[PDB]
Amino acid sequence: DQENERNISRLWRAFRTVKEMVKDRGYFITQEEVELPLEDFKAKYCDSMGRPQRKMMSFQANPTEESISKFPDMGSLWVEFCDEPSVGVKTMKTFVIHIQEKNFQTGIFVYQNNITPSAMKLVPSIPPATIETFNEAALVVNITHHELVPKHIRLSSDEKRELLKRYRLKESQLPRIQRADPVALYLGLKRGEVVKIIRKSETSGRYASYRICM
Amino acid sequence: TTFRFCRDCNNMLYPREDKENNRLLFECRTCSYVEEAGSPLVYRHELITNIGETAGVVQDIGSDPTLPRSDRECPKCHSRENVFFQSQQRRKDTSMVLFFVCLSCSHIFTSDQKNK
Amino acid sequence: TTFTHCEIHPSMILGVAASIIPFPDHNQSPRNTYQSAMGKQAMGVFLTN
Amino acid sequence: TXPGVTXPGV
Amino acid sequence: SLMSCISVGTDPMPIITFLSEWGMEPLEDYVPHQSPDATRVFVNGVWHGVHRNPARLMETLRTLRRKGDINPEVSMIRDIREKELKIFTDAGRVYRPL
Amino acid sequence: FDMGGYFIINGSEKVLIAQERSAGNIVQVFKKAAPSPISHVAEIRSALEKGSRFISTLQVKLYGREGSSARTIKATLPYIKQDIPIVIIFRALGIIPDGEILEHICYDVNDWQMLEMLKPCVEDGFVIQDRETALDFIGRRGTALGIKKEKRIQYAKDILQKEFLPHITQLEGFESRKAFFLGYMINRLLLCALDRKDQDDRDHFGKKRLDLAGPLLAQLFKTLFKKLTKDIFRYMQRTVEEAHDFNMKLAINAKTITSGLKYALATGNWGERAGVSQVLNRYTYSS
Amino acid sequence: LEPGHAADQEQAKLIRSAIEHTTLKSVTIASEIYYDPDPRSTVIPEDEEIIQLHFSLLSFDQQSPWLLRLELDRAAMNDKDLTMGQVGERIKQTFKNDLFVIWSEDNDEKLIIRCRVVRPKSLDAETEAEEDHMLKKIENTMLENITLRGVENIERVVMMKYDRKVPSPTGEYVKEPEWVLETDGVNLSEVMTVPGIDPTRIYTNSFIDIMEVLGIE
Amino acid sequence: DGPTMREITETIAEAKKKVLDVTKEAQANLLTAKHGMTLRESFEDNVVRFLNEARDKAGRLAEVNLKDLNNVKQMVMAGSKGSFINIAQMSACVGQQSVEGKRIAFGFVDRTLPHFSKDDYSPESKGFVENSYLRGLTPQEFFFHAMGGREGLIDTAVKTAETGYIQR
Amino acid sequence: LKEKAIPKDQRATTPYMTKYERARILGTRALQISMNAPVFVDLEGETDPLRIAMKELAEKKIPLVIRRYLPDGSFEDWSVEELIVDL
DNA sequence: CATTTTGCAATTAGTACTCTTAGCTATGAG
RNA sequence: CUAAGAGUAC
DNA sequence: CTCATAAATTGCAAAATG
Ligand SMILES: [Zn+2]
Ligand SMILES: [Zn+2]
Repeated sequence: DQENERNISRLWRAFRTVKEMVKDRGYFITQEEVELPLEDFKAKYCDSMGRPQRKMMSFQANPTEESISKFPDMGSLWVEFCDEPSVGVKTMKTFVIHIQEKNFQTGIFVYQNNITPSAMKLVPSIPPATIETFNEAALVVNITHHELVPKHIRLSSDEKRELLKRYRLKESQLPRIQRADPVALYLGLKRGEVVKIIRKSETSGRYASYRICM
Repeated sequence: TTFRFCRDCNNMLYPREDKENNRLLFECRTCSYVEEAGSPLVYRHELITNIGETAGVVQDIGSDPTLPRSDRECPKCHSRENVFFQSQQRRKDTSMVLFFVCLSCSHIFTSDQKNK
Repeated sequence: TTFTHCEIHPSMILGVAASIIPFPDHNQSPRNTYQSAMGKQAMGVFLTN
Repeated sequence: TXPGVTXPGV
Repeated sequence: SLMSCISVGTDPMPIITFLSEWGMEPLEDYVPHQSPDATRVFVNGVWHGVHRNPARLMETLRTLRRKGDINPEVSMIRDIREKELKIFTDAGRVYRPL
Repeated sequence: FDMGGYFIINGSEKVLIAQERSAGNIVQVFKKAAPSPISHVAEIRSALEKGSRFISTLQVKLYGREGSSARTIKATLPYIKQDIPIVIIFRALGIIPDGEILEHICYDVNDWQMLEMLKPCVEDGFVIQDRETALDFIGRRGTALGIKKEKRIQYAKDILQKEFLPHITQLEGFESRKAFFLGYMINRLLLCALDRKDQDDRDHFGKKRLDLAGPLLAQLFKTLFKKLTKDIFRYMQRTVEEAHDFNMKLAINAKTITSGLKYALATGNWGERAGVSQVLNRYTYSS
Repeated sequence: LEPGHAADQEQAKLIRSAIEHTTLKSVTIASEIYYDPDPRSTVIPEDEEIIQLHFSLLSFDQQSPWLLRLELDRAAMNDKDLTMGQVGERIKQTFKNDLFVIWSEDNDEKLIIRCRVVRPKSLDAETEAEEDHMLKKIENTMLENITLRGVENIERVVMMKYDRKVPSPTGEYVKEPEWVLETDGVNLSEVMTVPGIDPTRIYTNSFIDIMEVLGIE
Repeated sequence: DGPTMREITETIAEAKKKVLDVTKEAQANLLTAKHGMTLRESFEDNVVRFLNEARDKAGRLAEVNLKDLNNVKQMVMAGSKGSFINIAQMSACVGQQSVEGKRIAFGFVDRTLPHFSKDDYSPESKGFVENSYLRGLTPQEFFFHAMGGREGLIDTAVKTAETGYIQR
Repeated sequence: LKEKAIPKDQRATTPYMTKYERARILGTRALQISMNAPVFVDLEGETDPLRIAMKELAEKKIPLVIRRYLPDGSFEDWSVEELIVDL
């Protein structure tokens, strides 16, 4: 039963990273849920037989007041987890229709191993609903806590306009960040949105850069 | 592995399953020469090879001048003189253990310690 | 003691240009190479005619 | 390609 | 080097005749099973045969080269571990006196 | 004090630098890189001094890595579009039985390791059990593509008589000798592959030959006199077809040899390499 | 390492064994194939004791008579935390019920792995001649396609003792020793997720892996 | 002076004795390979380390012996030219000649020169130059130093070419 | 041009003349002096055009303005008189 | 639905000096 | 004059 | 007799299958 224990430990770490990601995105997530210990997660999200379950592991998050004030165009968010190792067309279709009928603009899908190619094509739903796929294995360790990784803060549309006005920049003259970078996926960047990067420089104490998503 | 060849057409012999006696039986693939198998072993593969480290030893190996001499005890003659050379197995991970050939008895003995 | 031949003289390993160097064994080898390549640029009498 | 920059292919 | 010379090449027929007279087994009827511990004789890279007593052959070849019968530029090599005898007489080889 | 050993071309002292090259008729085995499908390559740069003096690079290559289970040894015969398996060549030369081929390649019955490595070759060539079949297989792979089915055999014979290892012999009836040499090359390749010997050092100075003025002028004059004699033959054919008078002076063109030698010595280019002939350095006696 | 177990040498050894990639090639001394007509008695006497336990502890009428025998290394089982049970379970898991595998105990004088291919109930009049080759094929993949322990692209691991500047509670900076792992080969994504190490402070020479795993910054 | 040369010779002899003992322990198979490398790699590492620290100790003895009026010592102390290694090589010991980061290789079959028997791994047989430039080099050591300097010149040419390309 | 020219009241660049600005000012002014430009400073016997330009810049008597181009194409006009030569 | 495999040439430290050789070969026809 | 080549300096 | 011509990087589109 060692494999079950290591799998449930990895799942707990992935859940912690997912909660941290959602809180970083700007939603209202309490610190207590982030710091949930192993035994509490085992008691709640794992059955008596010892097999963890995912259907009751999916949850919903809502924007906090600060994000609503700063981003008056983003609403509630949904996080889902798949049970079977291979995600089929039917389950992804059920997830996307559930997102559409529940009126969510962003829904993070978390899969075990992979997604069938016939399911990727239907992942981009009708706007403004957006579906983001994340692997549990890739979510075991939160990259943003690395000392190499600096602080990434998404800018609002007003802040981006002010930035481009003050620095006289064009869209392309900013430093680029790919819309496939692990941090860009982490914070849910869409193309055109500029992130502010706070870095602990060694010539000055703090350095602020700005990367535009491409 | 101690392979053998057919004595009828000078070709290879391959193992064959039998049903009446349920025994291994070597047979030819072009003349169907059939005989018994001395051993059940049919294939050997050496991931780590112990033989071949002393290969190339010849009765006049001492005539080679480049081969260095030594006076270590011979545990068949108790004589001093002998020729010594390192392991012939040219693998990069072989140990530098020496080998010795006595010029009187031609008994090859090494300088190992775990084996003894 | 199992020798088969003898060097006529070790100083014969050097070439024509490096046989001019005095005490080449008391020098750093790149200096010997420099002198070997530099004595061909040396000025003297190439032929008596 | 090419070579360089076979073919493709061959 | 000061004493280094380059061979000019000689006809290898006399050396082949010497080898054949001195007991070189012809390569046509060489069956390795009946002569396992045989030393292979190479002349200018052409495998010419095998010998069963390479020590005496090398000794007499050395004597003939040392008495002037064989041109001294001819180089003879006896690799005991590989059990090979290599004779080179062609031009271009660089040798030194000893 | 002047020592000689140099030429005077158009009043300039020209010396022929000793050109270093790899020796001929020596089998050299080299380990190859991991990505390449061949792990070891055994080659000979065969050449006969008393013949056409043409280079045929026979290579014996060991396909498949250490982790690969299908290790087939393939040889690169000249004028052949494919790497023919060695057993096909052995059966073509006249050695059909597996035991005879393995004896011609391996010398120790107790050396079961080499036999185990060699079993893929015989298992590959088991499809052919006849000398005529193997010669027909080679002729089918023959890149000339101008021989009928019945005569491919003969054509293959030519490939196995005058192009395969010229340094051994150019006549017939010596198929056994070339089979022995092929077995020796395969034996060297296996010994290098079985970690029983280190790969040959390319920089070993005993594996190199220095062409001095002798061999250089010899091959240059060989080419130049081939030119002159071809011109003689062309002139003879022209004057016999046109039935004009025949004269020796009108046939030979001494300008051919003279100009060829004078150009190849005046300019460093050795043909029709570079820097073979150089202006003799007269700045100092040691120079 | 994790700050709680920075100086714990045995936990560092545990982590090293957890990430060090291991293959049967580094363990198997040799491989062989034998003809055993019946899977109840073996013609080899030395390993006989093995079966007289396993057959006693335990189907057997549908097994190929060809047996694949692997002889392992005791020193390989010593320097690496590997046992006969672990490798046997690995092989059984990766080959399902199609290969019946037995192994001697660790304390036994010789480490022997014996494998037999199960026979399908349908009669085969041509597979029997070629069965041996099939076994060979299996042996080949069994040497490299599977992994006992560790994560991929990790050829070898070395454990060093570095010495860092830690702000002591009294205020100064102290030279605290630490156990650090250097790894030949880079599998940053798989190594970072391994529990017991510090996920934050992992670093790699290959900045391509850093960029594709951690980010452009 | 005489006592310092005697002490330098004693240091070289002690280092050679330690190398011989390491060679015995390797040849008697009692040597264990360091984790992460083979037996030959560890043996060569230990031999090179011992010879390097031997040359360093001999150079340190020579440098300590050099009086303050010594001109080479004066130049080194001023930092204008020279260093400790130059004093070590000129006065105490030239050291170990290395090719490709390893000791002198067996260009001939299993031996560096036809003046050494096969499989001779002693320091003198593989390029160690125990003689200072004041004392002069033996023929074999002269050749090994020539190989080392050849590697130096080749590396200089290759490095300047590659650095030029990188700079552009 | 009106859109490009940032008004003097809100120039956001350093008020100190840069080494490149000083070098080009000295070069241009020395060139003009060499081509018989009028001198706005009294001369104490100096004859080198470069030192003439230096003496002119010491008391800010050079009738030129720098047009500093921002990366977007906008420019700021800094008169040499109001630039402070500190280096 | 899942792999899979294969064949090679262009471009790659700066300057700076001196000297040597050669420029479609031979044959037809106006 | 051009091109090619060789040797050479740092 | 003289002019005119004989190391290491890259950068993939096929073709085959079950
Ligand atoms: Zn038969
Ligand atoms: Zn004895």
